[PDB]
Amino acid sequence: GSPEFGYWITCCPTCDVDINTWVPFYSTELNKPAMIYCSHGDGHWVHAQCMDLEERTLIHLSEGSNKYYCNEHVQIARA
Amino acid sequence: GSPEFGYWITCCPTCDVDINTWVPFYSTELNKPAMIYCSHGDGHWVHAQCMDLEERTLIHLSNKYYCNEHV
Amino acid sequence: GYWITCCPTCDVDINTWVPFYSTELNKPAMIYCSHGDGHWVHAQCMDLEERTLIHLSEGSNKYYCNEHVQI
Amino acid sequence: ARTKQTARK
Amino acid sequence: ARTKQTARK
Ligand SMILES: [Zn+2]
Ligand SMILES: [Zn+2]
Ligand SMILES: [Zn+2]
Ligand SMILES: [Zn+2]
Ligand SMILES: [Zn+2]
Ligand SMILES: [Zn+2]
Repeated sequence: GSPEFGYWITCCPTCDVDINTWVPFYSTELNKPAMIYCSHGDGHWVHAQCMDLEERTLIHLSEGSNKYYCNEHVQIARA
Repeated sequence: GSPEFGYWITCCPTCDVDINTWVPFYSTELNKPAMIYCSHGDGHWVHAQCMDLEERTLIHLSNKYYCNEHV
Repeated sequence: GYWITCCPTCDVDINTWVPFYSTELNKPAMIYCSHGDGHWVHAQCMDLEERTLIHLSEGSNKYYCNEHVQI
Repeated sequence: ARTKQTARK
Repeated sequence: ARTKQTARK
């Protein structure tokens, strides 16, 4: 694994991903879980599955140029 | 302390901290603002300057604390 | 903190500075080095090409100045 | 939004 | 990484 590469990490308090039990879920995955970037604070990456993102929602987010805030931070008054 | 996602979040509705303009205020501020933890539930980190805390109070608090928005 | 001598080879000087990156106007772009307590350096002094600077600003990846990159 | 492992295969 | 004056004019 090695967390320094960013994939095999605990992305959030409810993070399920573990290289020992992970299996591909999205049609675009091979040996690594799809991840999306949250722009909260200094930023961080979270697994798409941990965010409960449906494939077309995930792919839709990646084709656009919008920022994304994870389920943990999206409701923090971001003024 | 060390907040999980940095020192540059807008801690409150009044948050005055901008990374491009932030200058040392407390007799201790090097490259990041001083923060304290409000224990109201989830608990969030807030800037000491934004809570208009005077240094002696800041230093002193470092039981539990609650930001201006929660007391 | 803008007009500091950020490293032994620092070329940013308040009596001679001019915009270099397309995002600069009256102030020099800076990036935060996460070494030890941390410290700020002028991006130009690190010889960072603009796109590298921008990518660093849009990500959560840590940065270490040319002096501290090695452990 | 930036993403990883989301490219068409 | 956190930066300064990297904002797009
Ligand atoms: Zn996860
Ligand atoms: Zn987040
Ligand atoms: Zn604040
Ligand atoms: Zn509070
Ligand atoms: Zn310099
Ligand atoms: Zn350094």
